[PDB]
Amino acid sequence: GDKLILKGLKFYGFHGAIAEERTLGQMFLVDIDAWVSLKKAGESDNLEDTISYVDIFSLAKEIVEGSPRNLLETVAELIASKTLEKFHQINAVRVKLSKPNVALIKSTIDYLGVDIFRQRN
Amino acid sequence: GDKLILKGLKFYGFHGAIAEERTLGQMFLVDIDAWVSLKKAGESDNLEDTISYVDIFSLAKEIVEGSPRNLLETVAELIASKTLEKFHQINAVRVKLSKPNVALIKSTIDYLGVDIFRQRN
Amino acid sequence: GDKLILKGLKFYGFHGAIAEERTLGQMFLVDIDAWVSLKKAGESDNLEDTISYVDIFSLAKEIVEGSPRNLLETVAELIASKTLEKFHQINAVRVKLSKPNVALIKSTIDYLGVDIFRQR
Amino acid sequence: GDKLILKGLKFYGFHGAIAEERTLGQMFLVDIDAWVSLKKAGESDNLEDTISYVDIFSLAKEIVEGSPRNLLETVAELIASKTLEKFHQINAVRVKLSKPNVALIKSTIDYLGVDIFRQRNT
Amino acid sequence: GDKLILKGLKFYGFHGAIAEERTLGQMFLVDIDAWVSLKKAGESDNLEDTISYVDIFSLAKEIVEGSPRNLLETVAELIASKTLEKFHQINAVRVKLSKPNVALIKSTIDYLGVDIFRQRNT
Amino acid sequence: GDKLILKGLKFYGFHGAIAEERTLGQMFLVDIDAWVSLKKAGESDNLEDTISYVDIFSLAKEIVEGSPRNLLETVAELIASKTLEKFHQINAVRVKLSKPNVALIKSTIDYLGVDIFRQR
Amino acid sequence: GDKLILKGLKFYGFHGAIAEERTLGQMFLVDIDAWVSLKKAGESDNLEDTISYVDIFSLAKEIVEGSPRNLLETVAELIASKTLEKFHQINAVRVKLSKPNVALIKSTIDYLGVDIFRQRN
Amino acid sequence: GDKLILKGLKFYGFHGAIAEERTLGQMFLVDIDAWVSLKKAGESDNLEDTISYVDIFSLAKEIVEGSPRNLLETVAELIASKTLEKFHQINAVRVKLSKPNVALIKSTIDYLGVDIFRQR
Ligand SMILES: Nc1nc2[nH]cnc2c(=O)[nH]1
Ligand SMILES: Nc1nc2[nH]cnc2c(=O)[nH]1
Ligand SMILES: Nc1nc2[nH]cnc2c(=O)[nH]1
Ligand SMILES: Nc1nc2[nH]cnc2c(=O)[nH]1
Ligand SMILES: Nc1nc2[nH]cnc2c(=O)[nH]1
Ligand SMILES: Nc1nc2[nH]cnc2c(=O)[nH]1
Ligand SMILES: Nc1nc2[nH]cnc2c(=O)[nH]1
Ligand SMILES: Nc1nc2[nH]cnc2c(=O)[nH]1
Repeated sequence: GDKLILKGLKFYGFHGAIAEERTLGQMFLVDIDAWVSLKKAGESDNLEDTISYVDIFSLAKEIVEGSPRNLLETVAELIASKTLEKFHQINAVRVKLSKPNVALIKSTIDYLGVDIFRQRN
Repeated sequence: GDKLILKGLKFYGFHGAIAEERTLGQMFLVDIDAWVSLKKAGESDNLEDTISYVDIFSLAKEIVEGSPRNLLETVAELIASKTLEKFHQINAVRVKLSKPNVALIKSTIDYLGVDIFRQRN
Repeated sequence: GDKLILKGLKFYGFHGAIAEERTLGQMFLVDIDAWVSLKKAGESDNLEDTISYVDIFSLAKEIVEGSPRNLLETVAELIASKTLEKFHQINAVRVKLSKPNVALIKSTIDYLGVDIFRQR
Repeated sequence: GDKLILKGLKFYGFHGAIAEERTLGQMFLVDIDAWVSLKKAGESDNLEDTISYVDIFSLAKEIVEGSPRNLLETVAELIASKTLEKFHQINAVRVKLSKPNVALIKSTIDYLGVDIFRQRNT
Repeated sequence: GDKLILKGLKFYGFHGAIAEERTLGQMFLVDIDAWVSLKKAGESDNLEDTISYVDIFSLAKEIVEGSPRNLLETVAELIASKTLEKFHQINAVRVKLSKPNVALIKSTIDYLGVDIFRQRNT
Repeated sequence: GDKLILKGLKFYGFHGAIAEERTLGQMFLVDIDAWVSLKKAGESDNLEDTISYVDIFSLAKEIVEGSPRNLLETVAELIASKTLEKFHQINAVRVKLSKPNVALIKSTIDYLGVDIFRQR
Repeated sequence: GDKLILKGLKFYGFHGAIAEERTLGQMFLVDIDAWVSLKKAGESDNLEDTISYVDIFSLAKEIVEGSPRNLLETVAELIASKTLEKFHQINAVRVKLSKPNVALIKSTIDYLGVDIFRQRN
Repeated sequence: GDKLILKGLKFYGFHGAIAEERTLGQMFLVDIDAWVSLKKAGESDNLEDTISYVDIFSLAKEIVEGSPRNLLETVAELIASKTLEKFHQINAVRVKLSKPNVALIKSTIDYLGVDIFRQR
């Protein structure tokens, strides 16, 4: 089906399992794929017929910059469940949350993270 | 099956919900996947046995740079419908229309956009 | 299941529908996913149990740099058929052939190309 | 299913069939996708309800930087096996191992490598 | 002489002549070079003997994201003058302020910007 | 002293020595450094006391996408002369014109081009 | 001016004033330019007529990954004085030490750092 | 003043002190800035009034892929020395020769190399 895409959202947060990460913070990367039929809106050109990717972006921002949690799993789940709950027309959502800079990892990487898929339950 | 790929097409355009957006304009990124059996052409080396990506390119350009619409959905929808309409050989099209620079977003992102798939009817 | 991956191969060739493209040539981008079981080789660690990706690399290179063809479809199709023919161990080949610099396109793009999948 | 992602891990190693490769060594790139349910940890926010991607990273680092083998196939296989062996919770694992720099090739490429998918079979 | 470096600072502001630019806003790219002797701080390992690049960062962030101006020149001028006014130890400052996304330009570019060098004249 | 910077300008043109290049064309990359005092404008905030970078952009754009020339030297010369001729306050101009995709070159490169400095 | 060039050296270390930085560590970027006449070596092809850039790299690596300091100024100063002290043929050194990931900065940057130049004596 | 620029040239060569480096080889990155007045050619649009950067590219390629040298300094010295000797119009040459992949270094860098300037 059709989908709204929010790619490479960069936000500063305070999530982490190491106590120090929760008071120092770091950058996070977020990809969000929201499944929704966009044909009605594509034929009417009326924003009310779709869901604004700005409201989905805003929701993601509030969560990532929110209260510090220990795991990316928790934050991604929050983003996913929050998105489905706030926007009833969304059928499913895929959230990829990552840390491009992992503390104590000495060598070079792109990022380490989680990748979850959630359908309307 | 097989597919013609048009990746990272950048076009300046005036689409947007905000009034000033339709005035100033901005850059839009387009990804197009045209589903069509390419075996015939690959075994004949005759351009007439396939769809020229140049023609798909120009059709997409004309749209994106055209009369301003409010939503990316409407623009991607036109590209899909018009592509299927003009090239009967194509069986289905996937269109990804995104804005690398979303007005008012103060944080870094790659892009925000829509992603639709349309089979021939 | 398993596969050998050749990503981002760059070769200068002379393919194209416009006559001048064929005499001037240009750069082409090649991606190849060769479907072949790799567990055997993964456990013996001997070369006889797999195919050299360097052999797959050379075959594509020779084709892309070979005789000029009008379409990318023809080149990709050649790579696919040639690969399956050259290595019986291969079960399927996915070939992506693109042009990062398309003549007469006056605006920025990643590339325009083809993407075929051919099973034995 | 949910999965843990380790993308673009860069490690120096000495694998290869050519003796000069085992002497000189080179950089290897690896992507790992660990299939594992993250719902429980997503609800508890307790690191114990999941598998630390740091642990997977360090197991992978140890393998690639370890005893030199002839083929990528073999190293990718060790990574998959040891991962499954060390982390019961993980249902499957996809490992992509590649060489950005293939010796003797005069032209530019991104990388040549392997892509395997493994689960605990009989 | 020595210098603190602030490279590729990205900020969202509303500078510009065009009316639509003032309301919509856009991203701005900023490089800052601050000429200042670092030998002392490099020997005492004391943050107070040098100028914290965070303070220089904050000053610039406040300018660029602050009150709207028609020209990058004006903004660049303000950053330079304010930096020199705030930290008497800096002897000179070079500011490079650019717009990576210039409205109404149909083709691609890296950016269009200004590059000024200002030395303490007071 | 101060200068207006136009970095990484991409324009499609038909310059070149090879007859095929003239027919097909290709992308060209342009960097322009214009030395001119920005203090006055920096204090007045009036676009009138400076040079619009869009004016420089347009001049170079009309040149590169224009009539085909043989050399990058010629095109770059046109840009520099035209810029100085149009804005006397410009003390000097530096023009970097390059070709990222050079015909017949098989290996990878960033680009080949010219880099001139012109004053009055 | 003839010189040896070490560009973009990435090393993990623990420098910084914040306690969390000292604990967690982070990536550091170093560029080193070593001015020395290379004409003799360029004509003799004798390593002895030049300075091995591997020894200068190795020296820098030990410093950045070594004993933690509060300031980048200090680390850079150490690399400079040590390089000049150990390799007498070096006429002057330029050290650019930077932090690509500055803690508690919510916006994007390339990096913040120091750039120092030190001549023999 | 003016100069011809050859940026980011990637050539495969076999230079190095370690024996294995000479048998295996590696990629080398070369930047070349050749100083030469381009004013005449810029006004005449005649290739003969300038030096073709394709020839400069060719020379450099020949040297980097030729007989192995122990040091980068030696290769860059030849590149400069040979360019000045083959093209009398060049007044000076700056050669940057680097190794993006240094054997046994496992920390990630951009490159290690040399940077020399040779005047007529
Ligand atoms: N899986 C997982 N592992 C971690 N190791 C350290 N932090 C995390 C996290 O958030 N998720
Ligand atoms: N989904 C969607 N959301 C928007 N929000 C603002 N503009 C758009 C648009 O074009 N599509
Ligand atoms: N599909 C396709 N279209 C082209 N248009 C010009 N050349 C080609 C080609 O090789 N394939
Ligand atoms: N498949 C495969 N082919 C190679 N050719 C050279 N080395 C290798 C390797 O490790 N795996
Ligand atoms: N030089 C300069 N030119 C412009 N043209 C439009 N806006 C500007 C600006 O801020 N500075
Ligand atoms: N110097 C120079 N050499 C070329 N060789 C082919 N075209 C050109 C050009 O425009 N300038
Ligand atoms: N100049 C400078 N400023 C800092 N601010 C916080 N840490 C540092 C440092 O190491 N150097
Ligand atoms: N300066 C320099 N140092 C090296 N160390 C190892 N090889 C080289 C070389 O070619 N030049």
